[PDB]
Amino acid sequence: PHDPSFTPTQLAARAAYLLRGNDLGTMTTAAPLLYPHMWSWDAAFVAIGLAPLSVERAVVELDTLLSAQWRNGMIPHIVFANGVDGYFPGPARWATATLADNAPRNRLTSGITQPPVHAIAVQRILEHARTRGRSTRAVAEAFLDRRWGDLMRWHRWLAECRDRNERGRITLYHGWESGMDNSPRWDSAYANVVPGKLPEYQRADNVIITDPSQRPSDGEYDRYLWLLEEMKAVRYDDERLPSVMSFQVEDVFFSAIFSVACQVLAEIGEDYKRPHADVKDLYLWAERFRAGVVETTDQRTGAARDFDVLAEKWLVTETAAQFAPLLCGGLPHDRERALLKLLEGPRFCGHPDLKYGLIPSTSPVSRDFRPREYWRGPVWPVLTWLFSWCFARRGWAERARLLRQEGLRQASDGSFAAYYEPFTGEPLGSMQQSWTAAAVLDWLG
Amino acid sequence: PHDPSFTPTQLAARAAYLLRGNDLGTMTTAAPLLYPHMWSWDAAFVAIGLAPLSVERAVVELDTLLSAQWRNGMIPHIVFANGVDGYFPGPARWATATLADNAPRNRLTSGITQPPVHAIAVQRILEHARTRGRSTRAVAEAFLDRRWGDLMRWHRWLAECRDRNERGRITLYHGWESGMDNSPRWDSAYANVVPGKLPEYQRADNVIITDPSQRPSDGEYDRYLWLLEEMKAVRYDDERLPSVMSFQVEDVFFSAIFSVACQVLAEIGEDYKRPHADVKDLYLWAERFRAGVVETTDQRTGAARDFDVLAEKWLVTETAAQFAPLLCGGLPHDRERALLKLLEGPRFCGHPDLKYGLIPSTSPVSRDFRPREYWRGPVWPVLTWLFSWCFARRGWAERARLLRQEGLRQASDGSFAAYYEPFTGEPLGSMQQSWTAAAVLDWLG
Amino acid sequence: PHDPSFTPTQLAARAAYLLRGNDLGTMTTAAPLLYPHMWSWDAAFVAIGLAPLSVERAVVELDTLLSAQWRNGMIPHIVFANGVDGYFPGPARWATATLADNAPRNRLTSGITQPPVHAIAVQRILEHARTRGRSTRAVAEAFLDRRWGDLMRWHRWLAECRDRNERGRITLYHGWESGMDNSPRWDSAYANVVPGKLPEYQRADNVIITDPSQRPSDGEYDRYLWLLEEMKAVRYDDERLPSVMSFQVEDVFFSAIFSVACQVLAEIGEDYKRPHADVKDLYLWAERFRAGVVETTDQRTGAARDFDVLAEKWLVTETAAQFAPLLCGGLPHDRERALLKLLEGPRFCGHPDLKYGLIPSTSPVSRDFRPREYWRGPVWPVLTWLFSWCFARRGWAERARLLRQEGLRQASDGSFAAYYEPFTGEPLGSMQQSWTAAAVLDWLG
Amino acid sequence: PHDPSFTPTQLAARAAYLLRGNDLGTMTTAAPLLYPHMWSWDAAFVAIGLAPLSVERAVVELDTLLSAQWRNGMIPHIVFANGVDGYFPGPARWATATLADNAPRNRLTSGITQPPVHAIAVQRILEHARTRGRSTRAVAEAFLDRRWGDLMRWHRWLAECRDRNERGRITLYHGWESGMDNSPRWDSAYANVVPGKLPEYQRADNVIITDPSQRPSDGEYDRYLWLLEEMKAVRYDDERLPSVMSFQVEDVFFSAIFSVACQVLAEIGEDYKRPHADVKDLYLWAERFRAGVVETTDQRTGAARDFDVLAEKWLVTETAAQFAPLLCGGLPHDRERALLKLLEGPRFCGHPDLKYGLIPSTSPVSRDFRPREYWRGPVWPVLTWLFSWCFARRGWAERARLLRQEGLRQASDGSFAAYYEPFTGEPLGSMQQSWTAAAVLDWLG
Repeated sequence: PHDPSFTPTQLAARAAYLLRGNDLGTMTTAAPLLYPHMWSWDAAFVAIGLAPLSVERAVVELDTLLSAQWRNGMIPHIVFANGVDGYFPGPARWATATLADNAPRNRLTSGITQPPVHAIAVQRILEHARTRGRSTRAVAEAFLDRRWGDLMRWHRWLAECRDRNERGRITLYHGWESGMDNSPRWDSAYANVVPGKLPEYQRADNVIITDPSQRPSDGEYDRYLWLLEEMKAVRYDDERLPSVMSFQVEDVFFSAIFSVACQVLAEIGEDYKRPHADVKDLYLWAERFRAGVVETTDQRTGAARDFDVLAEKWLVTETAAQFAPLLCGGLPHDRERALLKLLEGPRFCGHPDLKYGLIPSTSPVSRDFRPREYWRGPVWPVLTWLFSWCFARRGWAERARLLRQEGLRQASDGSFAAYYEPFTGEPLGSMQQSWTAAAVLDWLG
Repeated sequence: PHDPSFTPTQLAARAAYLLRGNDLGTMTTAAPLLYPHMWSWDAAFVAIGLAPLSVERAVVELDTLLSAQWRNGMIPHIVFANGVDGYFPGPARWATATLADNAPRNRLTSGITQPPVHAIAVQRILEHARTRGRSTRAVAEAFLDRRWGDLMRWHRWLAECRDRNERGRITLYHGWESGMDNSPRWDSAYANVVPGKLPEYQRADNVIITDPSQRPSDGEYDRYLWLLEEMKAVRYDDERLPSVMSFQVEDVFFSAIFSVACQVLAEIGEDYKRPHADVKDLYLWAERFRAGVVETTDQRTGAARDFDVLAEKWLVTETAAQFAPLLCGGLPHDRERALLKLLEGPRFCGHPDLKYGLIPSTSPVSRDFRPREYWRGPVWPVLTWLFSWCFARRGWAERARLLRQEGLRQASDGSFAAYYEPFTGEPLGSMQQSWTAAAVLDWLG
Repeated sequence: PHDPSFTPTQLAARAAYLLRGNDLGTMTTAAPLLYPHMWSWDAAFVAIGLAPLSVERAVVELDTLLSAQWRNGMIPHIVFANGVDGYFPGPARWATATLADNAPRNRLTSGITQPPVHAIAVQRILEHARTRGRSTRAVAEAFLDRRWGDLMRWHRWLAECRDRNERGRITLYHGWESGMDNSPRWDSAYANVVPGKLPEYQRADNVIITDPSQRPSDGEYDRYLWLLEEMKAVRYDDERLPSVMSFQVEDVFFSAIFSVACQVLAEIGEDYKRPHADVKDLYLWAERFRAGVVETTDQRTGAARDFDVLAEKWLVTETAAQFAPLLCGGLPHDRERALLKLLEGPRFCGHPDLKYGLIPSTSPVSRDFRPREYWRGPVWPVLTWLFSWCFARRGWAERARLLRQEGLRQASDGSFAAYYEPFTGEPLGSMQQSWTAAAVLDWLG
Repeated sequence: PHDPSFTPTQLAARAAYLLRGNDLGTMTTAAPLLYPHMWSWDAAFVAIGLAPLSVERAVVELDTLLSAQWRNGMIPHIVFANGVDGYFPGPARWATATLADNAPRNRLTSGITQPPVHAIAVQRILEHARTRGRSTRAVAEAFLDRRWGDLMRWHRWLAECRDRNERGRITLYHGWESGMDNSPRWDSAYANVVPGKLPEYQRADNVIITDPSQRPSDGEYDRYLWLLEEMKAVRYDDERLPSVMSFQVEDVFFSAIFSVACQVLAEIGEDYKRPHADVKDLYLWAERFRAGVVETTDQRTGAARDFDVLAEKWLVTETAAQFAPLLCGGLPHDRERALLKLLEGPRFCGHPDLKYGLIPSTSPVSRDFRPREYWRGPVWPVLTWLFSWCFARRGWAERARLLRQEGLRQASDGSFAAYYEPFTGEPLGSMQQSWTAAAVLDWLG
C-alpha cells in the first residue's frame, strides 16, 4: 500500500527463492518463460548469486556451461534445455548439431558467443569459499583442477580467433554476441545487412513480452535471423566467417570485459599455482586488450568507440559502452577524469529526470534514446553490477558503493526485472530474471 | 574460520533457498532424507515460512494438506509423496488406504493426527497478504472461501472426537500425535504397552541418522509400531479406539495449542465475515480448552501436567510441556508469575550451562534429561518459535523478543537443524529441516 | 540528492548525537531553543532513549526530575535550568518559588503537572539493564531502592488529589497538563475562561517558531496565562483549585495512561519485592482508571470522551485521544473491534491523502482539522510510540509493528521534529526534539 | 548475560554518543581522562566520525586544529584545551608559548608533529557532503576555500623541512611523532638517547591507567622527556634540530601515509579547481614518498624498514609498520604478493592464537612481542581502519571488507578501547577513545 518495498532480509530471501525456482537441476534458466534455457553470461551471474547460497551448486552451474564448450574453445551463448520450446530461434533453427564440426557432443547449443564474465564468477566463488573453511575450499579448488584448462581454451579462442590481427579488440559477427541486442551501437552496421531468401519463421519472444515497445522490431529480427543463415552456409567455420559475414564489428565493451577477465584469471592462476605459461599468456592478453580499448577512445572525452570492420570506420554512439575504458583501466590520467565527468554528468547518471543515479543504456539526450525499448535507453541492473564491481577493483570505493546503493533501491520492489524505465522506475521486460536476483544477492552480502 | 556465522541477509537467503529446494511441487518435505514426505505441523510452519516469499505458494501448501483431510475432519500427520520410500513406517505399514473408511480418496496418509498449529499459519499468511495490496489479498481471501469449511471440520473433529467427555483436553492414542515422540512425558504410559505378535520390520530413520543417541531406541520403536497394529485391527474407527488402545493420554500442550488455534481462527472468522455459528463455536472451544489446561496445573507452581487416561493418574514430568498454560492464558495471576519463574529459573532457561537462553525440551536437572536424545533434552527452534509467537500474543513483548534473538543466534550457523545440543549448541538430527528454515524466515522479517 | 533518507545505523547515530547534544549535565532540554528546560513527559521519553546508551545516565534523568517533585507528590511539568532564558512563561511568571508551599527547595519548577508516562520509562530502563550484566542491574535496582517511594507518591497524588471523587478519571486545571496544548478537545472549556486584569507579557515561543500557522494564537495564550493568575491567587493550594479554577476537565487520555502506568509500576513492584500494600494500591488504581476510561465511551464506536467538570457535559471531538481505551483495555470485545475500525479507517490512519500510515492528532475529516497547527492535525511521533508500545502490551504484535515501521519511515529524514504535516510529511515546529530522537532509538533497538 | 555484543544500530548510537560526550565545544578530547586535549591524528579520525553526524561540526574540528598550525606550516600533535590539567607533559613543560618563534598566538600546543592523515578526513567529509544536498555541499566547499592554503602549507612543511635531502622519507625527532610511542621500531634509536640534567617530573598517564603492563616504562619516559629538553634548548628552530637532536629517524609508515595523503589531496584539488601548481606539487610529493618507501623494502618479502639517521643503519623490526608499502603502492608485483603473504600468514593476521583476523602492532612471534604493552603487540582499531581504507583504495575490496568485518566484530562490545589484547580480546588502555568510536561510525555507514 503506502510502501511496496521489501526489507533487505526479505529481498535476499526472495532473490534466493527465485534462483532456486529457476533451477532445472544442473542448469538455471535465465528467465522462466522468455529465456527458458541457459544463457552464457547470465549463467556466470547465476553462479555469482549462488556462491553465497551453495558453493557446490555454484560450481555445478559453471561445470554445466563448460560441458557445452565447443572443441575450438568457444563458449556458445545458449545451452538449450532438453525438450523446451517457447524460445525462438531454437536448436533446429541454429542446426549446429548438424552443421558445426566443433559443436559439443551431447549438448544442443547456439553457434555464437557472448562476453567472458566467467572468470569474474570464478573469482567470487573462490572468495566465498575462502570464508567457509576447509571442506568448501576443497570443492572450489577441485573445480579449478577440473576446469582451468577449459577456461584457458575459452580465453585463448577469444584472443586467437576473434582477434585475428592482434588489434586487442574482439570482432563480433552478430549483435547478439554483444549481449546488447538492439543497442544503437549496431544500427549502422545492421543497416548494411540486406537479407536474401530468409526461411519462414515466427517470433516467440513477443508472445511472452507483448508490448511492442519493449522488444526489438520485426525488421530487426529479420536481420538477426539472416546472419544465422550466413553462418550456417559456412558450417560455423571460424576461417570462413571473415569471408562471408555481412556484420563484422569490433565490440569495445566486450573487449574491456575480456581484458578484466584475463587479469582476474591471471591472479587466480598465481594464487593456485597454475602453469606459468598460462599466467603469462593471460597477463599478455589483459594488456593487449586494455591497450586495444584505449586506442578507440576520444582523445578529449575518453569515450570508447566501436569499430565497423566492413565499413572500416569508427562507430560514434552515446551508449553506456562508451565507458568501457573505466572497466579495464589504461587511459591517461586527464582523459579518464574527463570520461568520469561524462559518466556523472547530465548526459548519463547526472540527467535530472532519472529516478535513480544509475547508468542508462543509452544517453537520454541522444537522438537514439527510447525510454522503454530494451538497450536503447532502459537501466539494466547487470550493468550496474558490472560497473560497481569493476569500479571497486579500480579503487573507487565510494563510486562503487553509490552504484550498489541505488541498484538495491531500484531492486527493492522485488520484480527482479532485467531492465527498468529510467524516468519512472517501471520494471520492464520479463520479471523473475535470474541475473538480477544474482546481482541483488551479491550486493546484499 | 574465525566466525562460521552468517549475516541476517545471508541467513534469510539460505533459509529461502532451502525451502524452495525441499519443494516437490505442491508439497514441501519436512527434511530431504529423514522426512521425505509432508508432515502436518511441519507443513503449517512451512506455510509461515513461505508467506514472506509467496502468498500463492504458501496457500498451495495448506491446500495440499487439506486435500488429504479425512472424511470425519481429521488432518493426518503424514501425507506421503508418491513413490518415495526411505521412511518407515510408510503407507503399506499403515494400510489406511485399505482399512480406513475415512481415509481420503486420492492421497496416501497416516492414520493418526498432530497438533493444530494450522490456524496460526493462516493468520501469518493473512497478515503478510494485507501488506502486499489488492491482488495478493484476493488470493488469501479466496483461500478462506475455499477452506474455511475444512478448517472448521478439523477443529470440530478435535473438539468432538478427541474430547469425548468435554474435559477440554485432547486425548492421544499415540505418542507420535504429540509431536514429541520420545518425550519423558509418555514414558510411564508406554511402560504399560506390551506388544504382541508384531509383524517384522526394519527401521529406516536410523540408517539416515546413525548416531544411536539422537534417535529413539529399538525398544521404543517396538511399542510405536505395536500401537499401529491396535488401530489397524479396528480399521481406524473413532468409536472403537477408546475400547482397544493400550495408550490413551490427555496431552496438555496439544490442548493449549488447540485453545490458541481456536481463538485465532475465531478472530479470522470475525474479520472475514464467516458464519456466526462457527465463530461462536470456536470461541466456545478456546475457552473450554483454556480451562481444561488450567485444571491440570499445580496450584503452587502453575506447571501443567499430562493425564494418563488408562492409569487414571496425573503424569508429573519436567519437560517444556509444563509451560502450556503460558501459551493459552487462563491461569490466576499469582500462579502464572510462579510459572514464569520456573521457566526463567535454573531448571530451564536460567540453567547456568546452557549456550543460549532457550527452552530445553527436558529440564537439565531432571533425572530424565539426555542432552542429545531428541525430545529428552535438546533445544528445538520450533518450540522457540511457538513460545515467542504466543508470548507476543500475551503482550509480553520483551520476553518474546529475547526468545527470538537467541533463536536467531542459534540458527545463525545455517545448519537449519530441528534440534540442538543444549550445552554445546551442536546441531543434531537432520540438517535442512524445513520448519527451522521457516522459523528463521518468519523471525527475520 | 536522489534519496534524502538515512540508513538505520546512520539514523540511530544521529539520534544518539542529538540526545547527548541536548544534555546540560544532569537534565536534557526538550528542544535546544524552543523548549530549553526539562519537560516532564519528554524527560520520561529521554530516559527511554538514554537506556540503550547508558543506564546510569538514564537513571540520572529520572533522579533529576524526581528531585523536583513537590512535597505533596506532584511532578511539575517544567523543571527550569539554572540561569536559562528564552522560554515564556519562565520561573518569574509562575512564582511557585515564592507562593507554592509545596514547591521543592533549590529547584525552580512550574506549578502544573503532565501525564504519568514515567513508570513506562522505568520499565524500559529495567528491561535494558537486565540484558547488560550485574553492575548495570545494580544501578537500576539501586534507583528503585531510592525512588520507589517517590514514584508511589506521584501516583498517589494523582489518584487522591486529581481524582477526589474516585471517578477513575484525572481532573486537569490547565490544557497544558494534557500535553496537547491547543487540542480541539479543550476549545469549549477554554471558551469559558474569561481573563480579568492579565499582567502584560511577550511571547517567546513564536520568536523561535515564527510561522503563525504552527503555534497557538495570541488569544489562546491569553487564556493559558490567565489560568496561571488563578492558580497563583490561591498559592497553588490543591484544596482551593476546584473553587477558583475557570478550567476543570477530566482528561480521558491522561487517565488511560495512568491506568497503564499503575499496572506497569505494580508489576515492577512485584518483580522487585516492593511493599505489598503499594502493589495492591497500584493494581486498585489501574482497575479504577480503566473503568473510568470505559465509562466515557461512545456506545457504538467505543470512542472515549473527555468531560468538562464545570459545564457537566461530555466533550465530543475527533482527536487521537478518542483511542484512549485501546491503551488501557476494558472495552467489551465488540466495542473494541469498532474502535479499532475507527482507528484504521478513513477518518484516521487510513485516510487516503496521508503520507504515512500513522495517527493524526485530529481527524483529517473533522472541521477542527488544521494540517499545520500543532495538536489540531499534525502527526506526532510520541503518539506513534505510545500506541505502538501500548498495542504490543495488548498482544497486538502486528499492529504495533506496523506503527513502528511507519514511524521509522517518517523519521528517516533525520529531522527529529515533534510533529509533521500529515499529507506532505513536512517536519514542523522545532527540529532537534529530544523525545523524537528517543522514540527512534527505542524503535531501532 | 549470554551475548555481550551490541547490534549494529546500538553500536552506532553508542559511538555517536561517545563522540558528542567528548566534545568540549570546538574540539574533541582524544580520551576523557587519559588524553583530555585535542590530538592531531585523533582529530582527523574524529572528523571522519563526525561527518555522518554533522558536516558542519566535522569541518569545525579541522578548523580548530588548523587554527593551531605553526607559522612554518607544521601541525602540532597536541592542541591543549584552555585550563585543562591531568595530562603530562602539559603546556608548561613544552614552553612553546615562550620559546617557539613559530608557535601560534592564543592557542597552546605541543612542539612536535604527527602523521598527516588529515587529507583523508577531508576526503571523507567531501564524500559525505556530496550525498547531503546543496547547503551541506556549500559548507564543505567553503571549508576548502578557507583552508586549502593551510593544508598545502602542512604538506609543504613535511616535504621541505622533514625531507631536507629529498630522500622521499620523513625524518622524526621524537618517537611520539610516529604515533607509535613505544614501538619496537624505535628501541635501538632510543638506546642512543642519553639524558643529561633532566628536570624532575611526575607521570600523569599511569595515574589514570595504573596497570604497569599497559603503558611505557619510567625509563622510556625519561627519554621522551629528555628529547623535549633538547628541542627547547634550540627554541624549536627547524634549522637547528639536525645538529642537536639525539633521536633522528626516517619513519617509513609516516612516509607512506604522506604519499597517500598527497595523492588524496591532489585529487581534491583537481575536483575543486584549486591552483594547478599546488596539484602538481602534491602529485610530485606523492610519487617521491612512494619511491622513498619502496627503496627501504626487503628484497625478498617487500617489508619496509625504518632508517636511523644518526646511526646510518636500517632498522629491522617485526611490526605492522613493515606493511607501509601496501598503503602507498609502488612495489613490483611479485614483491607485493610476498608482502601480502607476510601480512596474512602466521606471523601476523593468520597467527593461530589470535581472537580476530586483525593486524597486531608487533608480530606475535617476534621476541619484542608483549601482548599488553601498548604498541608492542596489541591490536589497534586505528590501524585496522587505515589498512582497510587504504586497501579499498588499492582496489582490494574483499581484503578491505574482511578487515572492516573483523574490526566491527572486535568493537561490538562497545568498549571503544584504543587497543586490545590480541589473544583474549580484552580491551586495554583507556576506554572511551574517540578515534575508535570514529572508526566504528565510518565502518557502519
